[PDB]
Amino acid sequence: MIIGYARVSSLDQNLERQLENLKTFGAEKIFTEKQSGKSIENRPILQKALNFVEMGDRFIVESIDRLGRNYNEVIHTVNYLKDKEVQLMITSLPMMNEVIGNPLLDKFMKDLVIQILAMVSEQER
Amino acid sequence: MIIGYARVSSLDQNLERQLENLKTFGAEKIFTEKQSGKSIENRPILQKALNFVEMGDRFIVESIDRLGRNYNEVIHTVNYLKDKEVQLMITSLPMMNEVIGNPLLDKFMKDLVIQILAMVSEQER
Amino acid sequence: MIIGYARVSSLDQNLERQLENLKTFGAEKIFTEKQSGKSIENRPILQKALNFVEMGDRFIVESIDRLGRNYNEVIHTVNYLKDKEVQLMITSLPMMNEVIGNPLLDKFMKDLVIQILAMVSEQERN
Amino acid sequence: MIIGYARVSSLDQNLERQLENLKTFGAEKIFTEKQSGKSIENRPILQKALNFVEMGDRFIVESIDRLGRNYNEVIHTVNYLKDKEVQLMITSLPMMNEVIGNPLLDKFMKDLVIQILAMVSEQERN
Repeated sequence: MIIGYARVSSLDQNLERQLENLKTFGAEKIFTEKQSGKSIENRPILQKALNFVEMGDRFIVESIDRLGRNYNEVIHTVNYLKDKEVQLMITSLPMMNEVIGNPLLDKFMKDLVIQILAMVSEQER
Repeated sequence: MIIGYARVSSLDQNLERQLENLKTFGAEKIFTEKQSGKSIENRPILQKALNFVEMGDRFIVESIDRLGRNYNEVIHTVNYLKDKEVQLMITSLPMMNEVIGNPLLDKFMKDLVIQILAMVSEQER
Repeated sequence: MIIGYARVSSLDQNLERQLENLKTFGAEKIFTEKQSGKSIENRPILQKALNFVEMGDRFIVESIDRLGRNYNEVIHTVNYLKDKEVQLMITSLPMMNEVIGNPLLDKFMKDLVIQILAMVSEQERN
Repeated sequence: MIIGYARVSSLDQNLERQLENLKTFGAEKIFTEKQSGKSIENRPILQKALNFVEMGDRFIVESIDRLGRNYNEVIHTVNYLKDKEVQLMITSLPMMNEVIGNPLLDKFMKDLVIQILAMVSEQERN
C-alpha cells in the first residue's frame, strides 16, 4: 500500500501541487496536515500516518522538508520507517535508479542525501 | 556508567589487546562475544550489551567493524543507542562530542561519521 | 597573515557585527565590499583579497553566503584558497579548523558542508 | 573533442581493456601513463593531457582511481577541469538521472559522487 503525507503551515502555499504530486506517484491514502514542521509532537496527523503504515507499504512525500523542519525528528522518522520495513520515497527526488556502480555506495549516498535534505530543512527555519 | 564491547571473529587475533583498549579509554564493564559479525540477530551477547546500557551511559568499541559488518544492521544499532541517549565512542577514532560549534552541523556530522565508518565495515569484508 | 573578507548587498545589513566577528577570530586586515553576491566579476575587492593571501595565511569570513550566492563561483573560490595553501575560515562555524578523526574523513565532511552551504546561498537568492 | 587518460601501476593490470572502455566512449586520443597515482609529481603524462585539453573538450577516464589515489589531488584535478570548461566523464558510472526541476541540485550531486569515489579511492589504498 502507498501512503502519502502532505503538510502545509498555511494555505498560502500551493497545496495543489503537493497533493497532485503525491497522487501522481500512486498515493492510495493521503494524510493532509495544516501545521508547523518545527516539531512532530503537535502533529497527530503524521503520528497517525506513521502508526498506520506497516511492512510492505510505501510512505511517500513531495519533499523531506514537508516531513519536518527538525533534523533529529526527521532522522528518527526515517529510521522508524526502515526498522518497520516501509520504503520512503520523495516526489522531488525519487532516486529509484542506480547512480554509482556499487550497490553499497548507492545506499550510502541515498542515506546521505536524505540527511543533507533533512538538515537544510532546519537550516531554513 | 561506561560500558564497552569486544568481538572476535577468530581467536587467532589479539583479543587481549582489544580488551585493553577499552579499559585504557575508561571502560568499567566489558561484554565479550565470539561470532562471525555477519548478523547481529545471531549474537545474543551483543544484545545483552545494548539492553544493559541506559540513558546517559556511554557505549564504546575499538572500531565500528567490531560492532558489525553490515551497513544497515550497524546503522540500526547506532540509532538504537541514539534514541536511548547512549554515546557511541570509538577507540580507533577518538573524537569529542560536539565536533563543531554549530548544534545542527554537529548533529549532521556525528551521524555522518558513523555512516562513513559503517560503510567501510561492509566495504572491507 | 590573517586576512578577512566581509560583504554587504544592502545598507540595512548589519555590517558592524560582521566586522566585529572577523576581528574576534584574529582578522588583522579586512576587505569590506558593498556589492551583490550573485556574481564575482563585479567584485574587485573580493579578488584583491584573494590575491593578497599567500601560502600559510588565513582567509576568514562570517558566513559562506558572504563569499557569494553562486554555487559554482563559491566552489571555485574555495579551491583557489586550497590550491594556494590558504585556510578558509567561517565565524558561523566555530572550531571548524579542527580535525575530526583522520585527515581524510575530515577533508570529506568539511568539504561537504561548505558545498551544502554554498548551495543554500544561491538557493535563497533566486 | 573527447580525450582519454589511461593509467596502470603495473603491466599486470589490464591496459588493453582500459583503452577499449575509453575508445568505446568515443575517445579520440588516449594518454597512457605507467606509474603510481599517489601523487601528480611522478605523473607527467597526466599533466600533459590536462594541459592539452582545453575549453569545450571532454575528459574521460575509466574511474577516479586512474585520476589519482589521493583525495586532495583528485579533487584538485577535478576543479582544474571545471575552470577550463571541460566536462569530466567516468566510464564506470552509468548515466545518472535527471533531477527534474532543480538544476542547482544536479551541480551538487555530481560533486558529491566525485568526492565519495575520491575518498573511497584513498581508503582502499590502505
